[PDB]
Amino acid sequence: DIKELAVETKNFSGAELEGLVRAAQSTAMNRHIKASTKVEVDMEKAESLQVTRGDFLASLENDIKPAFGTNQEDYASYIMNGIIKWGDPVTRVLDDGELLVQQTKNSDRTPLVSVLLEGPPHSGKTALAAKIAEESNFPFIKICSPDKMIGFSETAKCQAMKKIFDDAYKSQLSCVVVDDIERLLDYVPIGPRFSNLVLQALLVLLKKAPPQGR
Amino acid sequence: MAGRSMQAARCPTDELSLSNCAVVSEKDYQSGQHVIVRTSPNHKYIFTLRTHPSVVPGSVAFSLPQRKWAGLSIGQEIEVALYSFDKAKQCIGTMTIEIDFLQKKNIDSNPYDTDKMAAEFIQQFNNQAFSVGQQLVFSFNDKLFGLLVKDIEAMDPSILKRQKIEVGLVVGNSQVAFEKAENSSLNLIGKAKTKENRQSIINPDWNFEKMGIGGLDKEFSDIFRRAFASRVFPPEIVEQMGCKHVKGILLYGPPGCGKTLLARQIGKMLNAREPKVVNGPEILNKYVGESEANIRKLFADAEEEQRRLGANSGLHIIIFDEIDAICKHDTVVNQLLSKIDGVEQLNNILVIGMTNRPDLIDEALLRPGRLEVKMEIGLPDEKGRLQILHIHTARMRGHQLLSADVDIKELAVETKNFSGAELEGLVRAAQSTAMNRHIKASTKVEVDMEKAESLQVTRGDFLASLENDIKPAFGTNQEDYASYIMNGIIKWGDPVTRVLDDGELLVQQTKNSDRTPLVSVLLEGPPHSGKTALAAKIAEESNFPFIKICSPDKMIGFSETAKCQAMKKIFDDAYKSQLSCVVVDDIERLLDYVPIGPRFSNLVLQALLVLLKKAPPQGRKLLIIGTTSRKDVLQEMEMLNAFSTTIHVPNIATGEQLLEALELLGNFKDKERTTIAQQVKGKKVWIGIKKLLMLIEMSLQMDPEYRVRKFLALLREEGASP
Amino acid sequence: DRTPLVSVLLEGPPHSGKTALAAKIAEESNFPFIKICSPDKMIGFSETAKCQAMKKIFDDAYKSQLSCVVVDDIERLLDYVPIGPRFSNLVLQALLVLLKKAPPQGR
Ligand SMILES: Nc1ncnc2c1ncn2[C@@H]1O[C@H](COP(=O)(O)OP(=O)(O)OP(=O)(O)O)[C@@H](O)[C@H]1O
Ligand SMILES: Nc1ncnc2c1ncn2[C@@H]1O[C@H](COP(=O)(O)OP(=O)(O)OP(=O)(O)O)[C@@H](O)[C@H]1O
Ligand SMILES: Nc1ncnc2c1ncn2[C@@H]1O[C@H](COP(=O)(O)OP(=O)(O)OP(=O)(O)O)[C@@H](O)[C@H]1O
Ligand SMILES: Nc1ncnc2c1ncn2[C@@H]1O[C@H](COP(=O)(O)OP(=O)(O)O)[C@@H](O)[C@H]1O
Ligand SMILES: [Mg+2]
Ligand SMILES: [Mg+2]
Repeated sequence: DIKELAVETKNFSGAELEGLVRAAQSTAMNRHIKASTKVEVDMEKAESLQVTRGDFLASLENDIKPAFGTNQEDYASYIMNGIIKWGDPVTRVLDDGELLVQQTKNSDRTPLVSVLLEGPPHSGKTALAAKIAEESNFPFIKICSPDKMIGFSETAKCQAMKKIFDDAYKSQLSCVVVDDIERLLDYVPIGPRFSNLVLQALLVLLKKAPPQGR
Repeated sequence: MAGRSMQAARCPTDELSLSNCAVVSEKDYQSGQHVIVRTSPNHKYIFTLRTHPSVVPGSVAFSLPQRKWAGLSIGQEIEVALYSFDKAKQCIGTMTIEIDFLQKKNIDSNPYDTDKMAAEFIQQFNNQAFSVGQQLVFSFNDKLFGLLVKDIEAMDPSILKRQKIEVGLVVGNSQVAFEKAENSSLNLIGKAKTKENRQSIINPDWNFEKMGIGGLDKEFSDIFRRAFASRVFPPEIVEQMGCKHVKGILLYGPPGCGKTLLARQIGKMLNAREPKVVNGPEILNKYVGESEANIRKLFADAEEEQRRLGANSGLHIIIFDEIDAICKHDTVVNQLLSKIDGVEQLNNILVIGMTNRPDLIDEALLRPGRLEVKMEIGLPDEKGRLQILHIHTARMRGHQLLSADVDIKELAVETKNFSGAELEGLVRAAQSTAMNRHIKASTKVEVDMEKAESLQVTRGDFLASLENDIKPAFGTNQEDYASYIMNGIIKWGDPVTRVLDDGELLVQQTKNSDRTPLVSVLLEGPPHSGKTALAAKIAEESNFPFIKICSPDKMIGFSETAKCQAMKKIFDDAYKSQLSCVVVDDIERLLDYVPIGPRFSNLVLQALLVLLKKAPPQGRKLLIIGTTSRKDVLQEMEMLNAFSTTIHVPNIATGEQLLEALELLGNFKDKERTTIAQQVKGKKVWIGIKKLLMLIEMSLQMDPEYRVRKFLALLREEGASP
Repeated sequence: DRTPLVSVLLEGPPHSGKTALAAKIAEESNFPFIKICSPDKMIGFSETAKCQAMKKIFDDAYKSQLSCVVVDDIERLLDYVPIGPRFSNLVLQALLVLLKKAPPQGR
């Protein structure tokens, strides 16, 4: 069926659908080929060369990698050893996250909501945000982390952050994560010596309604 | 019925734990009754109740699997309400249950009859509530298994009179289907084995041994499926389907891992031409008019063939190289893009791009229609090395010139981090040494026909050649150690024994653990106490295939960005091995610190802080060792939170230690030793080992009469308060 | 053999002949290779150039199997001035790093 395939591809660009269709045929037609000292086209089963649902499903999961769509590696290495209960605080945090992520999807007077986690160091406040993001179920999920800006100057950081935030305005729903806000600003208490060109952009960005109805 | 607030408890007996039924008191409920447990407004669970006398009234007991599944904790409050099942619809017909061994220590390969498992499951859990995703423990033949509910189906109407549901009631006529978990070794036999998610790919039956390529199977299959799969069917069918042939492939990986063979070998699988190599940097020739002229000349043959034969010519190939340099020049990139993509382009071409830098590659050149299929070729694992050695040593084994002592498995196990191009070199070196064995060439070059028979390559030939001929790239750095540990290691007291002992308790954890793929340790102490000489002595004994030392002496006069780039490059190189160990020493000098100000480079500190907390790709392990002399300064910058542990290397602080160290150094005689002991047995000592060595060397220069006097005067002058 | 590298610092009051006296010890050394690096030869140079000069001098000294390099007026080399204080960090770092790097084996 063609109707069903239009509900499992979310935020798929125009050309990637052509890509999926093209990749759904090589797998179907790669079965009916036998090679023995030379690739030889099969003869007995040459007929009945029909593309089947299996090809489409395999191509949708391991062939086309979308661009403006959910990732599968970013929030795969952050949460490392699952989450295990040790009292009330875990339940409280998870429930609050779920409430916020449902408000940001069934509301019309507040298109933008932001929440800040904090606590003492070495407490697990970066594996409790990726879990909320993965349970959000939003089509577009990115992760802006300082791990990919080693050695950058201030201007490069500003440009990268602006581009990442801009990319999030092209979908009907979006969730974004910022890790170690203290590291983006380069705080060092022999000082301080913060960067005033990144702190005057991070403040502005967090108050900017998306274009319309997003 | 309305609901009452109870308290969670622990299961009283193992038998009730296996029953999967929450234990309650008779005064509260009755056996067989089903209830719903509420932990939050959005958390509800259904359980089957069983009565046991030991359960205190007002509390509900749950087994460990139940608590984990429902997120319950002992002592937490829950709400319990009586639950009624609609047997007309909630009756269950069939189950699909994922069964896996509960304990890894008791895994066995013996077959299990699923038909008996279903009968036992029904006989036990009849008239019990089950929900999708429920985790429980099932006992069969005195064996414990972990069962996970996957699917639930409604029961059909009776004869007198397959809906999917989330929860229902199990009965005697219910059917159970068992499926082994992913990668499970459980063996299931019988008719109750129906499973789901049965989707895979069927590929042609290749014979890798006859080819030459070994250890690269999935990449070959995927490339053949995605790139060349649609250039062998008749031209009529492809026209009907409307497909468009792919026009690009980008393979990247370390140098010398079979990248070019993986293309040449597939070249002759299809009747076609041979590749025309084109170097990456050679195309950059001075001025325009030669580079463009040659670029045009590249495709002349293909254009002529297409004009002559139209859509019937054979395929051509162009094995690129170092595409990183040619792109980012811009004229060449634009010309290539126009030739491949646009309106005027050829349909009998296929560009294969190769490179070593995957990140520096340009973005505009990677997009559907252009180079699209990007693949990675990595270092071979044990099986790859075994197959490569088998294939590369077939001709010799066919002529009966290989001794029976040679074991391929042992060589594969010993050789670690070998790329694969060196594996060929090892065989050549072994053959060369074996041949040189029998050359009786003294006086004049001759041949020893007496022992020329059986020109074999015995294990000694391989091992003797593995240490003086082949130097792996991603391998041990065996020359640095001679410059750092200059005068051995001397055990001058208890502390040295302890510190070195720690060097094991960490080095083992990084090799035999999976919950901690990154460890760190910061060695520190007073100046001239021997810190940098105790890190190499541990990294060497760690027995790790890859070792490096990022000393600051190799970078003199560098600017901040250069140091950051160098450190990033070293760490990136270290990331590409199954095991590693990176030693960074004299951290204070890297930061460019000086007490006035203070002043330091604010960028290197941030780079170092970020690097010390970034885990490597999955399945690989790392270990970082530091070395510093100013601990308070490093604590002010908040740097001891990054490191996981620290050790304290002490200084010589007793007369006995001084005397014993002097003895072990073995320089002075007995009379002078006694005199020094008498003179120095009434004062405190605070001296570094390096300073002690330097003082001894300085004092040995004087004449024999006044050696002891000079040594004692120097020690007195050097002595200072702690 | 236990101390392939040795360094000694001469200090004293201003205009006490420290600069010239060391040249005497250097001459009496009889070492095959000798060299003196002084700020006088470096007038108007930039900070990035003096580091290269020092690196080249030490690299040349490494080659032989015996050497004796003399540096005079370590303070004036830094551009130190009592006011501030002020100086060049790069030169100080190069000096500190280069005073502990031993030469190849046997030299
Ligand atoms: N609430 C939790 N319950 C159980 N396990 C947890 C919990 N939070 C985190 N973990 C586990 O502990 C580890 C958390 O490491 P993580 O990198 O998140 O540390 P952190 O203290 O949050 O980091 P940082 O110091 O950079 O802020 C992961 O293995 C995660 O699985
Ligand atoms: N038990 C020992 N522990 C440490 N060093 C020893 C020992 N026995 C002998 N040595 C010698 O001590 C010297 C160690 O000096 P090292 O290079 O570690 O200096 P350091 O204390 O790190 O100096 P710095 O303050 O400049 O960093 C080496 O020559 C080593 O041969
Ligand atoms: N006995 C002596 N010892 C040392 N220098 C002497 C002596 N007699 C004469 N001189 C002269 O004194 C001078 C000492 O050298 P010079 O003046 O360069 O050193 P300095 O005054 O320490 O320099 P600076 O002030 O820059 O450190 C030389 O001209 C040397 O020949
Ligand atoms: N997977 C493999 N199996 C067998 N031999 C291999 C394999 N990979 C590389 N080799 C050997 O190493 C050499 C690889 O050279 P090549 O890959 O062309 O160099 P480069 O990787 O620099 O292009 C070949 O001669 C081949 O015999
Ligand atoms: Mg973190
Ligand atoms: Mg040292």
